[PDB]
Amino acid sequence: MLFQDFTHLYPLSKTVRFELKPIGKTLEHIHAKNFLNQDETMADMYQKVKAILDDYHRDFIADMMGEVKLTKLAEFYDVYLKFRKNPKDDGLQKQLKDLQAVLRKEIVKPIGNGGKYKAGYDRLFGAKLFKDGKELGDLAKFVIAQEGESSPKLAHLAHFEKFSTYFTGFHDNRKNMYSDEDKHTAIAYRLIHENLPRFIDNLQILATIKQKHSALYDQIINELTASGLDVSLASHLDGYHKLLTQEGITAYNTLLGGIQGINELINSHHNQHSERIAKLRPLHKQISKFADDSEVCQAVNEFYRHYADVFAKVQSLFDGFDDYQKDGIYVEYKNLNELSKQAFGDFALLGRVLDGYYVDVVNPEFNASLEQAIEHYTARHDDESVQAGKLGQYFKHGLAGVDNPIQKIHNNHSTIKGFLERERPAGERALPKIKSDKSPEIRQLKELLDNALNVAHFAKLLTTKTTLHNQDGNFYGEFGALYDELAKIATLYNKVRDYLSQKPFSTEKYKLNFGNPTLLNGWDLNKEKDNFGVILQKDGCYYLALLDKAHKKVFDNAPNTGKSVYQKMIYKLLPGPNKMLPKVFFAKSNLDYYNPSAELLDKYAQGTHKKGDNFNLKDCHALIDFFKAGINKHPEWQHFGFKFSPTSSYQDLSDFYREVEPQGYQVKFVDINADYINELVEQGQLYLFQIYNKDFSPKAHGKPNLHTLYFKALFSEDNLVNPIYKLNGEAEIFYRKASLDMNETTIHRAGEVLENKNPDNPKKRQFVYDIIKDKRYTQDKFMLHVPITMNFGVQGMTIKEFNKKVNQSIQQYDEVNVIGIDRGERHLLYLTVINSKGEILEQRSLNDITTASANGTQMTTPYHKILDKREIERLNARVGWGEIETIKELKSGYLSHVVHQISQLMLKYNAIVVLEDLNFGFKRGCFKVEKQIYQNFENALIKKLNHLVLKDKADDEIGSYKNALQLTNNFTDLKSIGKQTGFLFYVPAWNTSKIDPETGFVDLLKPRYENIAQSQAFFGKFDKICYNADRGYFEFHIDYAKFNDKAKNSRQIWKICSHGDKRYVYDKTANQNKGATIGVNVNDELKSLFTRYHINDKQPNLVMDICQNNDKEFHKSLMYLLKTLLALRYSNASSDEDFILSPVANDEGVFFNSALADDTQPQNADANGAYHIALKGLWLLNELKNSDDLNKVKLAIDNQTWLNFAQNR
RNA sequence: AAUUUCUACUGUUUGUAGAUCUGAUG
Repeated sequence: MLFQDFTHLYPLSKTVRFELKPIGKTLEHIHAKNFLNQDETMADMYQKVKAILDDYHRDFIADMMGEVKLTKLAEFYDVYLKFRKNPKDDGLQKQLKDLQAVLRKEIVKPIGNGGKYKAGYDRLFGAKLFKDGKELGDLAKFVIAQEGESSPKLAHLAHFEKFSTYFTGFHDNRKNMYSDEDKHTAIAYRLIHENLPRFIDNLQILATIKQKHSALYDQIINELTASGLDVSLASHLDGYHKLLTQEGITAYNTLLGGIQGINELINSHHNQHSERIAKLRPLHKQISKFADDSEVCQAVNEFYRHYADVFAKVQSLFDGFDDYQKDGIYVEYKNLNELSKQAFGDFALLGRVLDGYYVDVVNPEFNASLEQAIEHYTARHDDESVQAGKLGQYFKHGLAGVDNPIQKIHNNHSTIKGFLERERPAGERALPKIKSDKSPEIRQLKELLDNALNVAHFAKLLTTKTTLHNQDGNFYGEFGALYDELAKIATLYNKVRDYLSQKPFSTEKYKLNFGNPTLLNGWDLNKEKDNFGVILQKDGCYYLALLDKAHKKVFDNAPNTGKSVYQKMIYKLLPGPNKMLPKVFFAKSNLDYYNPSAELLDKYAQGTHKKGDNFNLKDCHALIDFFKAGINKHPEWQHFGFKFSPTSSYQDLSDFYREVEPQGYQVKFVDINADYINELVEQGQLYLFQIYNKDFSPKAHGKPNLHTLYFKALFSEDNLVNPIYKLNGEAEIFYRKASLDMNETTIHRAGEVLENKNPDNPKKRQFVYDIIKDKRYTQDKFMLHVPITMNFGVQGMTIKEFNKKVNQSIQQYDEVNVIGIDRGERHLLYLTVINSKGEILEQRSLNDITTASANGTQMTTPYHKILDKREIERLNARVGWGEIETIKELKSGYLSHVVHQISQLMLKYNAIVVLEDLNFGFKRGCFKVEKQIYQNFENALIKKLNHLVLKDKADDEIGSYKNALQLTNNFTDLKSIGKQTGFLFYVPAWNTSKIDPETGFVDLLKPRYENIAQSQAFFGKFDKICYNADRGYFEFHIDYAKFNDKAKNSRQIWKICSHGDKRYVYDKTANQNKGATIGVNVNDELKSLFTRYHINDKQPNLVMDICQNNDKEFHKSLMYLLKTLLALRYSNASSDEDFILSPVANDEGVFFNSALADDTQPQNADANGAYHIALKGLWLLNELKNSDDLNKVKLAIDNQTWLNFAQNR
């Protein structure tokens, strides 16, 4: 009842796609006229015309450049040098970014408003690229493309004259090349941001004539290049617009690349013969399928082998890495963690080290902050090959982390460069096609390309997109041409990923236009002779009938009487009622019988927003009754059932256009005799298809498909009254040829017995008929992609409401329940439903999902046992690479079931679903569901609750297809998902997983041993450490005011006590190499090392007696036994057992063990991660209940506000 | 191991339960 008035709010369109079975002998008539082959060869020539148009774009780029005349190069020379203050970095980089913008305005200037090249362009719009003026190519590329009427060309361009609209999606991609914006696809990006910083960099190394000792030998470069390849194109700043074209850049890179070039001259005369000069970097040139097996075997025979790509250059360069200065070698912040994982330790060592030696210059005193911001993002990147830290306070002492780029290529070059022993099984035998096997001798080919991306990552640590002054130009000068060659492995490896991990079928379908350019662009109308397509009904099914070019006059005089007749749709429609009504406003005396000078001029200046800043009645009165009486005059919009409201009732012009939006769309059904229709389909005058999906079959008996329930709702008898759904124009009829053979796929024959895949079901069924795998792809079939529109006739909109409608409905409703969904470490997903008081209603894992209700039987499928079977499927080394996508295909398909489970949970409890915030709660551990996968779940949960209908519900209930729920905001804003989308809420997932859910206890202090000089000061901040002889456990009193990481919340005092058994988390060493989870017994181990190290513990208290012992293992193991106690979640080797045990007790005095017992409390450690998510949503409910003005309520959660709320509840 | 298409299937002897966009190189 919370979602009662949330039906029919905003309109959203969708596309419903079916098959088309050819009814009658119409497939033979289609094969007679050669429609399929015509559209097949046309979609074959589409690639060639696209390549011709790409060549035309290339020629247009080369003709457009050379007319720019940019004159800010000296100002960029002054401003850009000297690389603009990287310690300062704010206030001058902004003005440099403005200078880059005012420079890249000139690249898009000489065509827009310039008029040399005519701002409409006449050719980017694909309407008049074909058939204007009877020929257009006298100025255009056809004088190149003529070749005296070339036989491969011209004929291939003859098809795309009437069908010019195939390029309406292709021109959208080419429209981004000439963009003013700084998106990196543009032309002006690669000239001003790519090439221009590299041009000033390449010049300034060469402009050191008298700064270095190059005053003498500069001329002997210029005398040898006086024969050819003049350096004067590359030695002056004003000679940059010489090479704005593509033909200028290639002449420039011929000089720098060589073949004799300037790079080899300075290496032979100055380097080879203490100090070695740098090398210059070549500029960037400015603007596949891989289907056959012959291509990718010939591709990886020479495009990646030792002919083209050279790993001998990274060999000798990284062998002498120690000789170059490690001050000038730079490391970006993005690759700190990947550097620290591949070598020199763990994923968080260099983040610990860099912040460890930069936080000594900041002192948090006043505690708004203004110091913890500027210290963080600025100094975090050292940008040198680091000295591995001093760490003289004994922070995990180890050897150097700087000799590792030396050592990676020097790591037994047989092993680490494995291409040498993977060059023996090679060859290109004569082969058209082969089918992929699980393990042929191609596993060595993917492991050849496995080390390919590893070398690409080994050089990716020095990404360093600088633009920095003192960087080592000797190292980076060779590394600039080397890494840009080496960065094209990721594109090659992703394509052999796509080919070798293929399905046996193919999904390539070409659009059939039936010789008609405007086929199905509008439905049944006066203009049904243009669009050829009518819809028929035979009281069980819906038929798509297509006209013919010969006989377009069959349905003008059709028999209306008969038994068992086909109905025919009418579909009269007015498109754009606020747009088409001023398309009748412009008439001389056609509709303007009474054209007043008052009303016409008041429509011009005062037509926008109903008046020119006024709200009057009289001009709003004279406009409607002109339009109302104007509708009745012309015969086009006449005979419409326009039941208009009077002018006195409504004065808003938005209300008048709201009344003609439902009444503008009328669908009727007059019938036509069947034996008239059936007798002409066998002649060939009209084609009959049947719109067919699997629930239109006669054998079907289950619940119907979801999108079929929309298409059956298009032509219901309750769509005579005000329509909710709407049939849209511009449909399309695809055709998919046979991509599979019968004998190729494994089939199950007649009388064969089959075993059930799921571990629960043991039964076996006989199946007397044959079952063919991929029966859809065995035989070729048509398609039809019908677009529909829901809530047509409603005018409302998106987030302009500021979610006032959702928030107001929550406050008037009483006793709302909260739903929290979070990831699990041992569960796939976990759910917990919480009332307003804060107690669990139900808590159930999503490992097992039971919605499978065929006819009252429920089938529970284990998705955890399937993922166990998928994980061993990926374990096999000698196998293909495509089993990693089968798990991603499953997780994309598993979450589609989960979206159903939540939408039935929301209806049962009138609940609110609260998910984690991926923007600032994304820092998480390892999980069974990834982070890029979980965004697809959080996106598909929005698109479902846009138009939520329940299939089993009757049509009277709220939630059927008649009354569809509109629970979330419209998905036009798909990127910005912040803190609210309708009923969905988004809370930060930090500090939710490990909290004692009874008392709200989180470990705010972190016991970590760094130095024993201040480990004495750590234990001295404890209030009282004693031993309870009567109770039986130790007593670590604390006070969070004395420690650091100060917390504003309540309960600054605590009482850490010991227990019976704490199954310790995985902590292992090379020697410890074991099952790696060694469970500890803390309370007797605290009785240990006290009698061992000769310290009495009977005296209350014994907090200062810890501080007089410096055994170096007493203070170290007291950290190990306190890190066990303060960690709250515990995971053992037994995978079924995962739990939470808390040190601190309640007010009553019992401790929380999640295993014993489960009384309306979180069952395990995965339930607690979902219980504290829904507690964060309970606080967002308590803000709305405490909001007297709901306009600007901020639902954000501070970290101390949640801690103060969780433990004072 | 059957589907407009995806996922899990066997879920009355040519099928069952969810989900499903639309246009398109990284």
